[PDB]
Amino acid sequence: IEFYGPNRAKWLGPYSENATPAYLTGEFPGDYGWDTAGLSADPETFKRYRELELIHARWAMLGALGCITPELLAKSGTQFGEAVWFKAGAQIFSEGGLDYLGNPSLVHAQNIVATLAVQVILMGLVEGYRVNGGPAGEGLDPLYPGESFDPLGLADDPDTFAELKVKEIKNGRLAMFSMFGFFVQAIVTGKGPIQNLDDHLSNPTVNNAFAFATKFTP
Amino acid sequence: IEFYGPNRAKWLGPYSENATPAYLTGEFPGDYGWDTAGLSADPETFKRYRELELIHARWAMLGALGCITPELLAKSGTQFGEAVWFKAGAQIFSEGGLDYLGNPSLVHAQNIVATLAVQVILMGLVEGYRVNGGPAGEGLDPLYPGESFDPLGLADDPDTFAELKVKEIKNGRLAMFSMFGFFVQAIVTGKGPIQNLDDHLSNPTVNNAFAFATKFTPS
Amino acid sequence: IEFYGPNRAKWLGPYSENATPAYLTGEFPGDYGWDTAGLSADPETFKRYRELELIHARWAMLGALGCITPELLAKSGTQFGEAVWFKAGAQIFSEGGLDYLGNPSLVHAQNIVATLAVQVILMGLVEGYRVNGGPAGEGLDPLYPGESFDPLGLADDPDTFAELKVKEIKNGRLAMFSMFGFFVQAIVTGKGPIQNLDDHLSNPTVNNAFAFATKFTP
Amino acid sequence: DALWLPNTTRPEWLDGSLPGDRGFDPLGLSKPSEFVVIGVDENDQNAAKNNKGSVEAIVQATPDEVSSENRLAPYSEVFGLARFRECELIHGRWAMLACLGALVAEATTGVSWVEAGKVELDGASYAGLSLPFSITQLIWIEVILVGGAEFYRNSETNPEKRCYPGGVFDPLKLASEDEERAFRLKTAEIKHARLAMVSFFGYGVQALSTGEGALGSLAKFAD
Amino acid sequence: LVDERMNGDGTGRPFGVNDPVLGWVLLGVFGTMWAIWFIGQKDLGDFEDADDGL
Amino acid sequence: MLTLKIFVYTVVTFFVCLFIFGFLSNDPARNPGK
Ligand code: CHL
Ligand code: CHL
Ligand code: CHL
Ligand code: CLA
Ligand code: CLA
Ligand SMILES: CC1=C[C@H](O)CC(C)(C)[C@H]1/C=C/C(C)=C/C=C/C(C)=C/C=C/C=C(C)/C=C/C=C(C)/C=C/C1=C(C)C[C@H](O)CC1(C)C
Ligand SMILES: CC1=C[C@H](O)CC(C)(C)[C@H]1/C=C/C(C)=C/C=C/C(C)=C/C=C/C=C(C)/C=C/C=C(C)/C=C/C1=C(C)C[C@H](O)CC1(C)C
Repeated sequence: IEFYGPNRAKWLGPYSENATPAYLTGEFPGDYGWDTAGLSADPETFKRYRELELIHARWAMLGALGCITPELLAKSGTQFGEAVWFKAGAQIFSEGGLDYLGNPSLVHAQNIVATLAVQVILMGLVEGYRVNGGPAGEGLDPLYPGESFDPLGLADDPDTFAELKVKEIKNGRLAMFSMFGFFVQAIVTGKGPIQNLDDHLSNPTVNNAFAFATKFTP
Repeated sequence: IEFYGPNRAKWLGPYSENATPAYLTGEFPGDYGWDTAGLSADPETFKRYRELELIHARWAMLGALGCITPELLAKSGTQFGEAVWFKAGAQIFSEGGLDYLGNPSLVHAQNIVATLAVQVILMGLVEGYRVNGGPAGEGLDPLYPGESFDPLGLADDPDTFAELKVKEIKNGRLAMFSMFGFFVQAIVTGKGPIQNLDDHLSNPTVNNAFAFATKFTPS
Repeated sequence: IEFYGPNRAKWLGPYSENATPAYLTGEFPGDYGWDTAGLSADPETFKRYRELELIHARWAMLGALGCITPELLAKSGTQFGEAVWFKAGAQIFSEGGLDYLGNPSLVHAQNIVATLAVQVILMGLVEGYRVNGGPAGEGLDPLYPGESFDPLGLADDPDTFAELKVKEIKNGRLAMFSMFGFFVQAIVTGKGPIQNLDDHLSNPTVNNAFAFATKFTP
Repeated sequence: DALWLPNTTRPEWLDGSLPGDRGFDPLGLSKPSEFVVIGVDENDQNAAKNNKGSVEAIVQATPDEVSSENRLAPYSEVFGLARFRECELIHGRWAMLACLGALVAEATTGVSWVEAGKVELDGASYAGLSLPFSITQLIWIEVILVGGAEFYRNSETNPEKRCYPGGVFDPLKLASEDEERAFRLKTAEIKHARLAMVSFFGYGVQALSTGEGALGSLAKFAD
Repeated sequence: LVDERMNGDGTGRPFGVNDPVLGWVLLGVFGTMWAIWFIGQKDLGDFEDADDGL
Repeated sequence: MLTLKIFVYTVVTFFVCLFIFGFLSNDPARNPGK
């Protein structure tokens, strides 16, 4: 298998130390060898870092798609109040509460501390269930459970599921790096990201990033 | 209940998290399993993390009460000037030096770089003493020499001594988690924390935190 | 067992002198040893006081929840006339009868002596059944039957069943103390208890309890 | 012991193993009676002298109430306990939900189950909260969801579990794994079902008697 | 004006698209057909160098 | 007319996508072969 083994696609091509680090040689998806700081020399530390990285990845995908979708929909044909994920949170305070999708006949949400309380309760439930195992599946694998919340059932074969592991991790690392890009653009330009894309495609040589290079001057 | 051993009070209640870090198995005060990052697999590193946690806990204890108390006293029955600890470093530059308790009849220390020099010399000496011992009792435990530090001496009985360790560390954890809160309140609203508590008891349902949310909007 | 046994938690805990009145060492739920007057040194008298206390508890829970409910429903979405158990008895003589649930379309009851007679007959039958046990439930246990009026029947595991006995007794003592609080508040302030709690949340420092301290002067 | 006719002639095919069994057949609609099978006549008009059916031909096809797999008519006969128990339970559960829902809707909103459609096609006001839907989309969503539910409930092959399914999803509290406790719960459920079906029939007769609301009729009753 | 009409002649818009509602349908058909094809990829010939030519 | 125009684009793009993903779906091997 090309993706993991003694001959995987390492993180610098021919320049990846001519050797892996001695504490990881394949056997897990997404292994390229980039641990140059050496923070995961102990195997339980390394297992905790996988168990943290995969959850950050699976949150970063949804955090990316939820920060793309309203800038598409409101600029195309709908109304939101504000679609940019700066002011997506400030829609409760605005005029009559948060109209989901811009429709004062569905949710029409007010009472922000009540929404906070519902979030705290339900996320405590699911983040306890992910650790111990509760309803709709007994806790058997902390990262790859594979039970009745996976209805289509693609993880039956070992090899195709072993490839889909690497697909999930590659999309995860990309989603994390993109969300870091969203956050730094949000700090610097103060505009929406798809708005930044439409501003960059008009004049790529002068609206690049270097126009915003003297903002943080002492 | 049972403070350390097999039956310690692990968090999440019913959600008993039974993939616990198997190297934290009692024997030390405050074992609930915060190695989700797993940063303490090596025993010497874990020992240094206790040796740093307890010092941070005790310094946060000593720093918290001095940041609560003078605003209370200036509200109740004294007057100080800038009671809130923002310009606590600026009250020396206010006139010529700080008057403790609001009384211009004590030291009134000028020469702030000389006071810095005295503080640097004394703290360098005591932190050099704390590492490898010296006078005021030679150190055998780095976490608690305690011999010259106890004019009362309640450290006799081992079970009550372990329970005092547990109470000490829980109070220190609360002190650190409160000092982080005072730092965040200081950054956000720039007021006194007791003034913030007075504002919240005046208006709980509207002036909660979310009115102070659109302040750091970048544009 | 932390709850009852040789090492239960008594009415003074660490200060419990290692001594109750020595004629009782556990064996029943709710035992802390607080018979300071020694009112139950005889064992049959002690049994009668259990048989009386459990009935007062099981009525006290229902009385507490019935006193709590209608002010909450009147606050939420209804009107009841006077939704407070001061004048809930006087709601019969209102205009045309007692309209249950604030609705003059259902029961609309009059004829208080007839309602009293129905209450007397039905309570005589069910209290006699509670004494001896006839048909529709045979008399087998004085306090804890576990029969066809107990559909779930959690008396299978005996230790958890004793734990539920302890829970019922703790809720019973709480319900009795709360109902005595409701009675004393009803004597003093002449207002509903939720309205009193609203007054105290409006003004804790002046409307605490000592505002009504100069009331019963000679 | 507690029959509808207390110590009289009981029907032969009713014993008491079923929970709500009180020996109730004046009609005998659940009878085990057989079916005389008559073959096909000589419908071959190539030759002369065609004939007719066959009188007392077959051994009359001893009736069975075993549930098959065919999605159209699974039980293969209608007159039997292995259909009638399920029909009574499903009708009773729908009648319980409907009889509770009519009273709660009349108590909250003030509109009958009769006149609820006239006030809900113009505005989808669940207790006056103005849902965005319209009647066509309601019919689409209702048909597809209740159809998926019915096609998923017919798939079970156990004749016990086609009305008493058990397992994990529907018995959330697992209070029916006992013998006598579950028998008491079934014989309570069947009596509450028999009450609710008759009272929804009474709702229908009150609706026939020139309008009602199950409390609008009481507002008519008011004096 | 007198009447109502799209006025799409002579505009010069990509794919003749006027509404973004009209624009989404292109991707909404193309992606689902691509997804059905990419699922159907299971029962086809995938290979290293088993090429179909001279 | 827009209700018609969505439908026309839907049918046209359905048939064109069926065409393209037909010819990508292993065409020159569904012959009598050798
Ligand atoms: C160690 C604790 C300590 C901290 C956190 C501070 C910080 C402060 N000093 Mg102070 N000092 C401290 C001890 C000492 N100071 C001084 C001498 C002075 C002078 C002369 C002055 C100050 C002033 C200030 C204030 C700056 C206003 C500001 O920027 O708000 C922004 C900060 C916040 C809103 C909250 C803090 C956020 C963050 C958590 C800061 C903490 C950073 C690190 C965690 C601490 C570093 C750890 C180690 C290296 C010390 C602020 C209260 C000035 C002042 O009073 O003007 C208003 C001033 O003129 N200090 C001496 C004697 C040498 C100290 C002895 O240890
Ligand atoms: C030899 C001189 C020496 C001095 C001046 C200090 C002084 C200090 N140590 Mg330290 N230590 C010294 C040696 C050692 N220490 C330690 C281990 C520790 C620990 C773990 C800690 C300290 C802490 C402290 C601080 C507060 C403790 C205190 O006095 O109040 C408590 C004690 C009393 C109130 C007893 C009363 C003392 C009595 C009246 C006589 C005092 C005479 C002094 C000349 C007066 C100065 C003391 C006052 C003003 C603070 C202070 C900086 C604490 C700290 O950093 O705070 C966050 C802390 O946690 N030390 C060891 C290893 C066992 C030492 C061995 O040489
Ligand atoms: C370790 C210390 C400890 C202390 C101090 C107490 C305290 C008490 N517990 Mg207790 N408990 C303690 C440990 C524990 N308790 C409990 C669980 C319980 C329970 C279930 C109960 C108690 C009860 C009691 C009371 C028993 C004595 C009594 O009847 O008061 C009598 C003395 C007074 C009431 C003081 C009266 C004076 C007051 C100032 C009057 C106010 C002035 C008015 C203005 C006067 C009015 C004017 C006139 C003219 C009308 C007492 C208040 C009992 C209780 O609370 O009954 C009420 C009880 O049922 N405890 C547990 C867990 C198992 C403990 C574990 O450590
Ligand atoms: C939540 C962050 C996070 C964490 C914990 C991990 C964890 C891990 N990664 Mg990983 N990774 C991440 C994000 C993360 N990844 C992202 C965003 C990318 C895309 C750039 C990658 C790309 C990547 C490659 C290519 C490889 C790994 C590998 C590994 C494993 C060993 C390396 C190690 O000890 O990491 C420990 C990491 C941390 C403790 C995170 C520290 C986070 C703090 C905030 C510092 C980060 C500051 C940052 C560098 C500043 C710039 C940010 C910007 C570049 C986005 C370990 C399981 C190796 C492996 O075998 O894969 C399993 C490997 O070859 N990672
Ligand atoms: C209906 C009232 C009632 C009765 C009959 C009992 C009966 C009993 N309790 Mg009990 N209890 C009650 C209410 C009652 N409890 C309430 C409300 C509380 C919570 C405060 C408790 C808390 C309690 C504890 C903690 C313990 C008992 C125990 C006992 C048992 C032995 C003690 C005894 O001889 O009591 C006989 C009781 C009476 C003769 C009732 C006297 C009532 C007098 C006549 C009037 C009281 C008026 C009052 C003083 C006015 C102010 C009210 C104020 C106290 C709130 C006995 C079975 C012990 C036990 O083993 O539990 C089973 C024990 O340790 N009780
Ligand atoms: C490996 C290694 C190795 C060596 O040795 C060393 C070193 C270098 C250190 C390392 C590296 C590292 C790194 C790179 C890291 C990074 C990370 C990240 C960035 C993540 C993210 C991550 C990210 C993430 C999760 C994100 C998430 C997000 C989210 C949820 C979002 C949400 C949201 C939304 C939807 C929208 C709305 O309106 C709002 C909000 C709320 C906003
Ligand atoms: C143990 C001991 C020991 C030592 O040694 C001595 C001594 C101290 C003496 C003792 C003690 C005792 C005690 C504590 C007692 C208490 C009691 C009580 C309180 C009761 C109540 C009790 C109480 C109770 C039951 C109550 C009940 C209630 C009820 C039913 C109610 C009802 C109602 C309602 C619903 C409402 C409406 O509208 C009306 C009515 C009709 C009104």
